Amino acid sequence: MDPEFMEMWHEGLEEASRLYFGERNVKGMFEVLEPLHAMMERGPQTLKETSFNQAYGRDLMEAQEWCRKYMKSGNVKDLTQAWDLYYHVFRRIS
Amino acid sequence: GVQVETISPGDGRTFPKRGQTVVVHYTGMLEDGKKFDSSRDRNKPFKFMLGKQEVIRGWEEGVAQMSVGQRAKLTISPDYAYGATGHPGIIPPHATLVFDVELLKLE
Ligand SMILES: O=C1[C@@H]2CCC[C@H]([C@@H](/C=C/c3ccccc3Cl)CN1Cc1ccccn1)N2S(=O)(=O)c1cc(Cl)cc(Cl)c1
Ligand SMILES: [Ca+2]
Ligand SMILES: [Ca+2]
Ligand SMILES: [Ca+2]
Ligand SMILES: [Ca+2]
Repeated sequence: MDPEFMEMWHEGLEEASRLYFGERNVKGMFEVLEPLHAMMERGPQTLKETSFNQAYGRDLMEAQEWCRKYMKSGNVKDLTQAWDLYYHVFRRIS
Repeated sequence: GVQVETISPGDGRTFPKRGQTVVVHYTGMLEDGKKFDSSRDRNKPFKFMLGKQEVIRGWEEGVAQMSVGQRAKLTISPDYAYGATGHPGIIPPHATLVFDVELLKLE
């Protein structure tokens, strides 16, 4: 598990969750997370980066998909799906 | 664990079964009484499929004890909720949760 990918998602999700649940700011939540997702797209490199991707990468990609869906739907059920995935990862990297 | 304390009884006959979609209205509060979320504030009944562990353990076990129409208070220890981790932005570590739950229907 790449320490830097772990750290950036740990801190990122802490911030995104504060903005969403605490400050009622869904745009702010999406803005913090978008560059973390883009960082995953650039694809692994270390052995540890690859290990991170195998454990969490598909779950993270799907969480972004649910967010994107929320952007068209406005249905909180979609945003819940996203958080289910984000929290699944968060809990394992903490 | 979870304690279920009835406020208003259900029909005593129709209980959630594995694989059913359970439809509820709820309000969640921390042990101190601060509301953190409520389906009633958005006028949107909350749904989950029993047995999928899509919701915290206290819900899975507590709501399964309810019958249709029932309204109850669920008191959920951290280990049956978000545990040592909490959920960032909303549920602190080691939080006891208290929910008011109304089982509206099964689909
Ligand atoms: O198990 C629950 C419990 C019990 C059923 C109803 C909601 C569920 C509702 C979440 C929700 C509602 C509206 C908007 C956003 C979310 Cl996440 C959440 N879950 C499953 C779950 C999904 C995703 C992440 C964490 N936990 N709770 S909750 O009230 O403890 C809750 C509410 C919110 Cl607004 C966020 C969290 Cl993390 C938990
Ligand atoms: Ca998978
Ligand atoms: Ca999956
Ligand atoms: Ca949902
Ligand atoms: Ca859960």
